Amino acid sequence: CPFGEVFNATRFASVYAWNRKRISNCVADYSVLYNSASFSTFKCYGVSPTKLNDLCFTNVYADSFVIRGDEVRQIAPGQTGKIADYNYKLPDDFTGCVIAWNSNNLDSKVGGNYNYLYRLFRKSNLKPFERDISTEIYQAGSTPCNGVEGFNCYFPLQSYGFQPTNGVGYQPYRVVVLSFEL
Amino acid sequence: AYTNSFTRGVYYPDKVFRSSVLHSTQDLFLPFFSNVTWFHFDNPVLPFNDGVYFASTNIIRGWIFGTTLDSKTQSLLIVNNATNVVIKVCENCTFEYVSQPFLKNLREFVFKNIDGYFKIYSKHTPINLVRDLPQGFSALEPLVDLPIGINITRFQTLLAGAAAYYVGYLQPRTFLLKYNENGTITDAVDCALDPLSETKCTLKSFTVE
Amino acid sequence: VQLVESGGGSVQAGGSLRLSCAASGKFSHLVFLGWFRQAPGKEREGVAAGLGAYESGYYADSVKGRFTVSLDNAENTVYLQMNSLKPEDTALYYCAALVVLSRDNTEFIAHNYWGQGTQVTVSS
Ligand SMILES: *[C@@H]1O[C@H](CO)[C@@H](O)[C@H](O)[C@H]1NC(C)=O
Ligand SMILES: *[C@@H]1O[C@H](CO)[C@@H](O)[C@H](O)[C@H]1NC(C)=O
Ligand SMILES: *[C@@H]1O[C@H](CO)[C@@H](O)[C@H](O)[C@H]1NC(C)=O
Ligand SMILES: *[C@@H]1O[C@H](CO)[C@@H](O)[C@H](O)[C@H]1NC(C)=O
Repeated sequence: CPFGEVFNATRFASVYAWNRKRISNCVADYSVLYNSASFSTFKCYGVSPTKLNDLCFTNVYADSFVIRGDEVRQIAPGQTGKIADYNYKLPDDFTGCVIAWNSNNLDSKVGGNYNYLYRLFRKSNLKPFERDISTEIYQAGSTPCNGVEGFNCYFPLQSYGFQPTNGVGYQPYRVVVLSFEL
Repeated sequence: AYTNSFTRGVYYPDKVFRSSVLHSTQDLFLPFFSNVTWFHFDNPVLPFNDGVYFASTNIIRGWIFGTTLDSKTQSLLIVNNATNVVIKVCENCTFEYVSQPFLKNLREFVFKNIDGYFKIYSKHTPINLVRDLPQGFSALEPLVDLPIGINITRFQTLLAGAAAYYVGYLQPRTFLLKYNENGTITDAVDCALDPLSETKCTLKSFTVE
Repeated sequence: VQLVESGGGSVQAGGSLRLSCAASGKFSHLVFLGWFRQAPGKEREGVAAGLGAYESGYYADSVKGRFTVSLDNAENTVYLQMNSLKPEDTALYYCAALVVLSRDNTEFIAHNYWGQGTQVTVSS
């Protein structure tokens, strides 16, 4: 029942403001999952992708965002890269199912889509499931030049840009992280 | 004004059913012989501190939970206004809830709010004479599990000769519940109070030698 | 949810304008990212930022001490003031609005939106 909306939705959230659409109290058949030509990475951790119809699990969370090609392998439990250090952390014990498919027909304009930003610099090293929506300045270098914003301090959000002539490594991949515990 | 809660404030920490076994759990409990404030103007806004033990002897109508109680933040005014109780979290409505009412007696409640869930326990033991908080041990059963998760750090009691209500603060200390044959709790020792009562938690009984 | 800009046209250098980004639709907070300046054939740069809950004025060095933003919570809008116009500031400006439809604490349904485009052509 409850998660046909989170997959086929027109637009998806960006990495800093990750959606956390929460589903409960209907049967989740999973028969439209794991056998579909659209998907590209179905790597469940701590639970097999098979034998998921025959369990019953509670407080299942369904995260969502969009990331580029060579950033799918940073949604693993661990693997501190760029977007797992500051933007989206999956805690070490995870019990989940990262579902990272491909979308280049929907998320690329003629001059490039700019609606899917991310957080490049951040002073804080993150905690698991910790949103960091605040946009305060980063102060690169021990330097008190605060209000100038020219150099030695950075506005942390930065845009991706998705042109359809780009390679496989930088097209956007609409991940969806079904997370559930007992 | 301080009154000494003797041994009260023990709820069922889980949802399973055990029988005649001495379980050892670690959660937020009211400490034994902890100083509880008598409140005989009457209602200053008090902090939360991850859990408070409300206990009053119909004058009490309810409680108001929030951050600063304006139109900016979502409130939580648990009020027993009608013949049934209602719960409003609005200020713009996100949630509401109606159930059987919560209403001499001794009304006890243990509020706790951890990780998006709002838990609330209850008990209704009767008492005639005023030992202010009686010595008898009785458990508490949960009423509802509320997954709303508004960040609450202030609470203030609704109201309507002075009336009494006590509030004692919870702490992360571990207990040792004695479950009975039927499945009820009839006694509990504290694992952090007395150097006698530590030895009852590392010998797994109620008797030492 | 759309976005609406104003304050555009062709105006002589050393004059003044006022840039306004107007929002609509259904939301709950509308936390602003800010104004973004994109020179023609260049990348957009974060000319204006720091408009969250707890914030501070973020202005780039090229317009530092010359342009000012203001938080207008009446329509959840923003006003960018124009002082002492200079053809280096000739750009198609954008406002960046983070909408949020999340009335709960947990289910943070919050897409990310941008505006339309402001034609700012100034010259001496
Ligand atoms: C989205 O639509 C496709 C094609 O109809 C379908 O195969 C897929 O299961 C849908 N996803 C969900 C879960 O809505
Ligand atoms: C109590 O308050 C609720 C709203 O929270 C209202 O719907 C109900 O009618 C009230 N009952 C009375 C009449 O006390
Ligand atoms: C209530 O919701 C509206 C949007 O529907 C919002 O503008 C307002 O700030 C919220 N808070 C109040 C004042 O009730
Ligand atoms: C259990 O309940 C029954 C029926 O109320 C009662 O007769 C019995 O004494 C109870 N036993 C204990 C140990 O509580």
